[PDB]
Amino acid sequence: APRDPDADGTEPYVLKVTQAEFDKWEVVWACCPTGVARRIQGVPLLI
Amino acid sequence: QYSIQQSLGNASGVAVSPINADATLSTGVALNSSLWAGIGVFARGKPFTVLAVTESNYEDVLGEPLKPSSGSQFEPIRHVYEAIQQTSGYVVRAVPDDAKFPIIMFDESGEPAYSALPYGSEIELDSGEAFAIYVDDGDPCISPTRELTIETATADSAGNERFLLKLTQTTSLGVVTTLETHTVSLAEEAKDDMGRLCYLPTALEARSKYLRAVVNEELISTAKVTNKKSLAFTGGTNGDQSKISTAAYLRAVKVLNNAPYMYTAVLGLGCYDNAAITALGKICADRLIDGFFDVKPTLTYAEALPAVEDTGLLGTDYVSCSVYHYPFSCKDKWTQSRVVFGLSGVAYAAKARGVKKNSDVGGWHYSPAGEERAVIARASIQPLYPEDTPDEEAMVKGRLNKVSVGTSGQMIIDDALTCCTQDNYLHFQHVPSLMNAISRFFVQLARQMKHSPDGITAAGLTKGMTKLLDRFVASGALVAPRDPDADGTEPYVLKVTQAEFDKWEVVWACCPTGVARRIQGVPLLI
Amino acid sequence: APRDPDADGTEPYVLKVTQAEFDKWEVVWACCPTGVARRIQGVPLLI
Amino acid sequence: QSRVVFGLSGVAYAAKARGVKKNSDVGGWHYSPAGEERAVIARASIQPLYPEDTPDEEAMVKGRLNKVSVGTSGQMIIDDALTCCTQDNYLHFQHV
Repeated sequence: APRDPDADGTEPYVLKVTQAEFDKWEVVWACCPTGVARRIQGVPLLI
Repeated sequence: QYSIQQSLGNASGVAVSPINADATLSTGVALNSSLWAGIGVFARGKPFTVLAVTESNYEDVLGEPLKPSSGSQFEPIRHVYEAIQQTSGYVVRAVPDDAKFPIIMFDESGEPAYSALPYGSEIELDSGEAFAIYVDDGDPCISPTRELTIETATADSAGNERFLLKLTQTTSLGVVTTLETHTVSLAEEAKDDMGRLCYLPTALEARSKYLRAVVNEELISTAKVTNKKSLAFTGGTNGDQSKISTAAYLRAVKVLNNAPYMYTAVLGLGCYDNAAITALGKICADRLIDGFFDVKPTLTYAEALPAVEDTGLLGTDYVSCSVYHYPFSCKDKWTQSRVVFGLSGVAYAAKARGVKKNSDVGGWHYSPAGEERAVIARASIQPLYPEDTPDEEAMVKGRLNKVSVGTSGQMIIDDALTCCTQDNYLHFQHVPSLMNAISRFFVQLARQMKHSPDGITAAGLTKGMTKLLDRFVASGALVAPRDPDADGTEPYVLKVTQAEFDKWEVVWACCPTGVARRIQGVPLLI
Repeated sequence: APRDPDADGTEPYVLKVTQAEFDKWEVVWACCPTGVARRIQGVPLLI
Repeated sequence: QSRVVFGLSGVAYAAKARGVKKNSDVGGWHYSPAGEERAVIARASIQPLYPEDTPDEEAMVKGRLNKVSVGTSGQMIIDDALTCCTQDNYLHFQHV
C-alpha cells in the first residue's frame, strides 16, 4: 500500500487505458514497490 | 563478540542509541537530618578549625571538661554536652594569643632540642637542625604528658634506612599507655611492608592525628637518627581563656562560615559578644538556617529587655533567629557545685525532638516549646531573684521567650518567638522553618535542571514541586485557607511563568497550620 | 510556538516560495527556536 | 605523572557530541554545550593557580566569555555557553 494514504489510494496498483489517437493507443500503470530493510535503529526508553 | 555502534551512518550496519531516561530523575535530600554548629573555648582541640563531634568521641576531641572555678570557661563545654544528646555537631575552638605549642628539633648528629612557639606563627629551621616535630592537636603536655621514643629498623631492598616513632601518654600517677606507632624513613623514595610511602612529613600528614614534621631541605641527604628513649615535650602553656578579644571571635566565625559540611542549626555556645552574635545571625540569614541565641543570664528581669535591643538582631532582616533568657541556677553533674547556665541547646533539643516525630517529610511543624518537647531536666533549681515577677506583655513586645513551672513541677518553655519586629506571622518560629526547608529543596532540585530545553524542564519542575507539596500536605504542614470565599480550597497554589527568554519564574503559595498558644472558654446556661 | 500568539500564528514555522524573476527563485522560512533555561528565580508567598 | 596546564578545547566538542548523540535521525542539535551531564571535565586532580581571587561574572558576560564552576558532586563544570557576538539579538547563544 502507498506510503501516503491521504494523497494516494489504498490500491497498490492503478491502471488506465487511453485510446487517444485513432490508431495509436496508450496504457499507463502505477505500482508501489516494497521496502528493503537496510538500516535498523532501536532506542531504549525507561518508564 | 563485537562492538555495538551508536548513531549509525548512511548504510549497512545497525546501531543502538544510548539509554535515554528522563522521567525517572529525582533528587535525594534527607530533609530530616538536623545538625548544629557553634564556636567556643575548649581545653583541647585544633584552633580555628571545624571539628566534628558525635555522641561517643566528643569528650576525646574537646578534652576534659573545664573546672567551674575558672570564670566563663565551663559554659561552652556544658552547652555542647546538653546539645549533643540528640545529634552530632560541629565546633570551632577559639584560643587566646598567649597559648603556644611545643616543638622538638633534631640535629644532624641526633641531639634533640626543645622550644615552644605560638599557634599562628610558622616554624623556622636554622642551620644544623635536620628537622622538627610539633603537635598538631594543640593539647598542652601538662597533666597527662606526651612522650616520643625512637627505635631503629631494617632496610628494604634499596637500603633506605627507616625507624620507628612511638608516641605514648603518661598520667600523673604513672600509668603509661601506647598511643601511636609509625615507621618513617628520611629517604624521599621509601616503601612500607604493605607498600605505603614512607616519608616523615607525608606519612604524618596521611595517617597521624597528633604529630606533624618539617624537614629542612639542606640536610635531607646527610641525616642520621640514633636510639633515644622517652623524649618529653617541653612546657607548653595555655593563656588566660577568660578574656577573649572580639577579633578572635570574628575570625572563628569567618572560619565557620566557609565549611564544606552541612549543618541545620546554629547555636550560641555561651558567647555574649554582640559582634559575634550579629555575625552568627548574618550567617543564619544567608544560609537560611535556623539560629538560637541566649542573653547573658547574669542580668536581672528588668535589664533583660535592653540587652535584646543591644544585640543587632531586633529587625526584619533576621527572621529565623530566636533568643532566650534563663536567670536560674543548677548543679553541675561532673562537679557538685552551684552553676549558672544559658538556655541554649535545650531549644535545639526540643527542635530535634519535634523533627524526629516524622521520618521522610521532616516534621518541622512543631514549635520548639511544648509540654513534652521541652522539659529542662536538671538536678535542682534555685531562683536567684525571689519575690520578683517579670512582665509578660513587655517580654512579648520585646520578643523574649520566658519560662514557667509545668504541671509535674518541671520548668518548661511556655512560648516560642523570633526576633521579628512586625506581627506579620513571622514572629512565630513554626513558619520560617517550613519556608526555609521548601526553599532549600527547591534550590537543590533546580540546580540539577540547569541548561535544559524548554518544555522538558517545565514538566520536571512542575512534577517535582507538586510531589513535594503533596508530601507536605499529607504530612499536615498546610491547612485549608481561613478565607474560603476569597481563596480556593487548595492548600497550595503553584504557577510557572516563562516570562524572559532565558529567565524563568516559579511562584508557590502555602497556608501554614495554626499554633494553639491561647485557649479561652466560657460557660453558658440553658 | 511563538511567544506572541496574537501577532504571530501558532505554526512554529512559516515557509513561502516566490518565483519573482523568470530564472531566479526565492524561498523564505521562519522558525521559532526553543528556550534555554539559564536563570531560574522563585519567590515564596503566604496565603 | 607531572603537573600540566591545559586549554579548554575539545571538552566543549565532547559536550556537543554528547548532545548530538541524544537523537538518531534528526541530529539532536538542541542542547547547548554546557550542561549538568553533558560537560563534566574529568581529570585526575585540579589545583587552582590563583587562590584568594574571584572573577567578575558581569564583565565576562559583557566580554562574551564562558566560565567554569564547581558542580554538586564536586566536579568542575561549564556553567554557560556563549558565542562571540557583540549584539544581544538572540545570536550570542550557541543553540540557535
